Amino acid sequence: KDQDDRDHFGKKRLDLAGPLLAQLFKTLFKKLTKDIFRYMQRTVEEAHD
Amino acid sequence: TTFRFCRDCNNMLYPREDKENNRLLFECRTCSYVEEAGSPLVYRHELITNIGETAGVVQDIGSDPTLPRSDRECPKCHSRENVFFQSQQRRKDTSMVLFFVCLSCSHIFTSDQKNK
Amino acid sequence: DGPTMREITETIAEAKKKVLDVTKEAQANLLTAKHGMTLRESFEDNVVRFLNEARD
Amino acid sequence: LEPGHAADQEQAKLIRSAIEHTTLKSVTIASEIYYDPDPRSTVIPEDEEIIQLHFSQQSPWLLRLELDRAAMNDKDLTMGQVGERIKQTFKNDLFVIWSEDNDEKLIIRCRVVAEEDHMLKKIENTMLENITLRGVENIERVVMMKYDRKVPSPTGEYVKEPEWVLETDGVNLSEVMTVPGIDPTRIYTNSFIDIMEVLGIE
Amino acid sequence: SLMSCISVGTDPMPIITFLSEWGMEPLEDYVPHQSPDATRVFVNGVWHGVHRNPARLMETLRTLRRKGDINPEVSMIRDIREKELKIFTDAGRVYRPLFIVEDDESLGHKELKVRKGHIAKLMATEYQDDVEEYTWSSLLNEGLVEYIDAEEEESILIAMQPEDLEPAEVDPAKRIRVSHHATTFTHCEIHPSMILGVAASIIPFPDHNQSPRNTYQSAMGKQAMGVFLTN
Amino acid sequence: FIKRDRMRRNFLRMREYNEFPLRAIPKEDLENMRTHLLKFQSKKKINPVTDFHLPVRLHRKRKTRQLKVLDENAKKLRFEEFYPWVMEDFYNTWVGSYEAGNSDSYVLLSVEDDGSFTMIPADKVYKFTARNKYATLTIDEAEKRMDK
Amino acid sequence: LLSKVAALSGNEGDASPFTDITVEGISKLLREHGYQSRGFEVMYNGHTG
Amino acid sequence: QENERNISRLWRAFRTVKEMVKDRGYFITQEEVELPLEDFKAKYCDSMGRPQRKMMSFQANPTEESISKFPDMGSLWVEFCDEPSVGVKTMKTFVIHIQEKNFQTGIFVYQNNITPSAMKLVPSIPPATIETFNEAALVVNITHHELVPKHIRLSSDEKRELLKRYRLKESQLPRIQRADPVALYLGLKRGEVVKIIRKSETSGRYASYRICM
Amino acid sequence: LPHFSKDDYSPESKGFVENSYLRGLTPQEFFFHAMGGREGLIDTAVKTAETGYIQRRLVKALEDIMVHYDNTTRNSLGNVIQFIYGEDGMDAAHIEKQSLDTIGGSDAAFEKRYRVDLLNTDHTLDPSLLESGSEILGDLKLQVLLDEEYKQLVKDRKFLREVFVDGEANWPLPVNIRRIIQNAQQTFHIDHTKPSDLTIKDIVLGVKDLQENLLVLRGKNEIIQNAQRDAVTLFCCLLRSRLATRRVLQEYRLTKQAFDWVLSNIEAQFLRSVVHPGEM
Ligand SMILES: [Zn+2]
Ligand SMILES: [Zn+2]
Repeated sequence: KDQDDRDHFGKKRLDLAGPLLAQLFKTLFKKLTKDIFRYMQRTVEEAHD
Repeated sequence: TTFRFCRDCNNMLYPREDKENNRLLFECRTCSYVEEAGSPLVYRHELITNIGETAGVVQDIGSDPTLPRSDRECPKCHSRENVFFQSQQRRKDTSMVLFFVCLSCSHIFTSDQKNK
Repeated sequence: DGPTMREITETIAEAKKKVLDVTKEAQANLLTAKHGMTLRESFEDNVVRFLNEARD
Repeated sequence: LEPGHAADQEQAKLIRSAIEHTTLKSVTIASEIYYDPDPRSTVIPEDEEIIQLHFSQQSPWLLRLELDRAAMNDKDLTMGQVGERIKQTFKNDLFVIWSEDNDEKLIIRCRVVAEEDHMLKKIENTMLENITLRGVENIERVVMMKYDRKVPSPTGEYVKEPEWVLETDGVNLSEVMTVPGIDPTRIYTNSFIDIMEVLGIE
Repeated sequence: SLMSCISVGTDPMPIITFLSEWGMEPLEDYVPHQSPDATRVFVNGVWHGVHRNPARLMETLRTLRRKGDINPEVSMIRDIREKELKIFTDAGRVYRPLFIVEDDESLGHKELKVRKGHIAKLMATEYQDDVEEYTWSSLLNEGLVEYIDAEEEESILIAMQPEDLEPAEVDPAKRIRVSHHATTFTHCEIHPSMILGVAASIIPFPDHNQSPRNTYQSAMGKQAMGVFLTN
Repeated sequence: FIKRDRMRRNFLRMREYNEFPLRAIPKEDLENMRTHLLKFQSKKKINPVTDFHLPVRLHRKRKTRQLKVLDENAKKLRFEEFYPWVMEDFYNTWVGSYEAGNSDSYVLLSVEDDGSFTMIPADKVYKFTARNKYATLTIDEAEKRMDK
Repeated sequence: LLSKVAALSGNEGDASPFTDITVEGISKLLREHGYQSRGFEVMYNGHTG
Repeated sequence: QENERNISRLWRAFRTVKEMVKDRGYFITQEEVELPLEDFKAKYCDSMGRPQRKMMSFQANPTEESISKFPDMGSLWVEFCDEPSVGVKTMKTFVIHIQEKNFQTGIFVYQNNITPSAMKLVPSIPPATIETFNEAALVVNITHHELVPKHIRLSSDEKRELLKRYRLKESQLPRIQRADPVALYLGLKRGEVVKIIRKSETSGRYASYRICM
Repeated sequence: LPHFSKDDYSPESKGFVENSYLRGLTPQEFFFHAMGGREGLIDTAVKTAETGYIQRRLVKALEDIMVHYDNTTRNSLGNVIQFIYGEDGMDAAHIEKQSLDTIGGSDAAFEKRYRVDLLNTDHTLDPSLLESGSEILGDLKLQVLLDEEYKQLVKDRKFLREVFVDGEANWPLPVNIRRIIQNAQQTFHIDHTKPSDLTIKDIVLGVKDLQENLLVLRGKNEIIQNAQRDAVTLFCCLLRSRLATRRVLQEYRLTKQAFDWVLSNIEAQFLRSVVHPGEM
């Protein structure tokens, strides 16, 4: 078999708005979730509100 | 070259010279299993290699639309309906000799008029 | 002009014909490559040769 | 090439034969190893002819190999001069036999005086790669080219004088420079670094 | 290119499920020596097992796509020499539509499935604006036109013009063409011009231009003046 | 030669056998026991456990307020069962491993003395190595030897 | 050229890249309108007439 | 066979040696250089046919013109070596013997390689020096090659004239490196100026000047 | 392309484009031709981007080198690169291709052109060439001069053979001579069929003298004069060939004023052809 061709177009995927916003919105929502958790630790360990 | 495997170890057998009888055996170093050799042959490198030329022949090859068709008749069944393709081994010096594959008897027969 | 056109036409056609023959020969392993050149190298080399000769 | 021989095609072929690097792998179709304990007698029915001729304590293991006759032609070689080379390579530790040019099958067999195989199969590599049969190292694909050369006539105007010239791939300047049968004066390479090394700064 | 589109992708589960029921052997039962000839089967690069009758399998699948049962976007491939059947339901592939040529006919040789009746049934819709609005979705559900990516493009064979290259068998002005000798055409190109992008589309007769003048036009055409929007 | 747009005007102007029954067992037996396939890698075809001799056994071998990370019930239970079983005489030893993909559809058909059958759903499936055949456990020493 | 015909006949031309339209075909159409069939046309200098 | 061919190579190299020695200004006649291979084989090959190098080693004396231009120039001794790899002891012998005969320079040709100790002992007799050449390196005189234009070593007086006339510092001259094959060939030393006449395709004769590093 | 069955090497398949642009291209042709065009745009962008970055290195390395009044070409530090710029000291602006007559031609035809012998009957001038040719005939003083001259030319041919191996007769040199002759002839209306007033001692001593007034390096000493000669060597060899007595009298038929004015100009323009120190 020949060396695999890197430029064969069927092996390249394009990313439109959807996959992009998916990536970015993922890491945003992780950051959000984590922040809510920190707030819970702060209020429960400090018993405020 | 066509080496065997041990029983219940299943591992490959390494050749063992028998100095007592001066004859060749096969040992499995994981156990006591040893059996006799069937040939003095052990190793074959085969630098120049002509095998793999006809590789990839499949029972369904006659259904491939991307393959060209030819009108040359088979030497065996004399059926002129066949599909042809070049040597499957991919190398610089690989010859362009065609391999014609009949659609009746499935036989492989080349186009080379020099050596057959 | 037309007579030139047909003349060009055939002048190409025969070139293709030569190429085709080189093809059949090398398909039959009857071609001998120039030394230092691989078989398929000598094949391409010839085919291109004929072609550029034709265009010219 | 020297001026006297510049016109000859065959002398040229001699020089090409005297430079272009020749390896055993280049001419080797395949090799195979056999267990044949008795040194003189061979199980193989074919080679028995070779046994009969080339004969008239040693390893039970046989190393054997086959050459392309076409390789023996394109690169001019002699089964004898080959076996000469190996004999004067490994000296006496490895016994050697080789088949005749007359044989339609070119055969070469060798043996030696605790896990012997790895040592033998090791030697197999040294054979293919590490044996330079003839010619100068690093050089490949020496091409004969007929080059026209402007040379004065005996009547004094110039005359186009075709002569055989060897183009060369790869560069080792010193040795090629020393090889007899060529003209050391007009020798040339396209890599000036070596020109600098061998012939100096100017 | 104008008719190119990007795949939005679907879920592999229903496909993977569907395979086993039609006789795909699960990977874990595979014994290479004992079943040597079986075609092994990939889905999105994940190898779930094997199948011993890829021919009929691949037919079943292709039939499903053409019924629109499987989302047409899915791209299936059968490599004959390699003994592999690849599938992609993945998103982000690129694919373009084509006509589906069929040997199966009352009359002789192969022909495109689309026929005049469908056509008039379309322009009825267009010129109208009778019922059910026969349109692209319809053409795709009836198995006339099919999407093809670059991967599946390996295994097929395409004819440039339907009525030039489909039928079996000259003024000097017209350009020289190849032959119909290939009898196996699986698919026929809608119209070749669609290989041009938007910029090139505005170029007249781009066939008659040296290529870089097409490129320079593709760039310059972007900066020209002209009415950009009514509002 | 030119592009035809008058298609509005054109389209407007044109338009022996044996029958043995099957039964589902009273689930009480099912409640008592779970059923598991057995498979060997031996390549030694016979391998009946009778041949395996005996005695048979088969057996498995300060923080402030903080965070816990979530997990599933089935996966957690399977993970918590990581001590694999094994079998011996008092020596031949087989070691099994959860197949994990073949739970799937497996229906058992037990052949009883009468041609009728009972059918039990298969719980899991396991694959038994024949382990310690040549009986050299070279361990850390082997790795050190490898460091040669 | 093609435009010059479309101008005269009052039918816009089809420049689509791959078709059966041929230069000779155009030339004939143009000749039918009485201009020289290749689009050359006799012009007079502006300064000296 | 190999014996004969080796004889041939050794002869050609021997020719080269005399050539170089004449170029340095030591007296050797044209015929003496041109002595054919058959004559050489009879002169230094034994009855067995193997050549004798220890018979080949010989003295070189300066030409009268050379003494006139470089008065300081003394006579030269040339040894070959029969040992394939030259021993330090042999080197010592060569060193001593040269100091004994009181030559100004000396030349030692070796077959394959020399022990580093012997190389280290080479700069042990100032002003006298030891030029060390490989047999296989001398097989072909380089200067006969087309691309190498003629070189001339210069007398210090001539030099001081050169620098004064172009108003130069030694550093400002185009420099040539000691390891240069030509430099070795003429046995240049530091601060010694060479002249080069290259045949130009514009001027047709173009002088040039260089100075060893 | 997908439109071809596998292993089709026909030039239609591998991209030969049969139709001319006037006839237009079939699509699988067009696509190929687009591939070729793209290669042409790509490499062009690469070559341009890289070549400029060479232009910068070559500059920055060579920027400091100039030609000092001594005519040595030497960089900032005073390091001598060339002892005479371009080895002949000639500004590349003023130089033209010219034919070297001595290098080419057969032995015989060469001698037939340049050789003049009064004693032998073969090569002697026809007296009607110059007014005094009759009394000139047989005179020893002159025949000796001509001998020296001819030997000079011969030895020059021996030289040029050694310089130019292939013997290309055309090389860039200063001061187009041919045009000078032509200008002179047309200027003074050199009239064929009439005898010249030029003596031979006039000719030879004219040239040999003019050679001394061509200067590049004006220093006075052995070393400089050595260079001065080696600088003008080749150009001289051209000049003698063009002014060879036979060639002068037989062909150009120059008169006294003509030949004089030619010597004057040849030197005049020559001095213009020397590099101006201070040049970068
Ligand atoms: Zn075992
Ligand atoms: Zn058949």
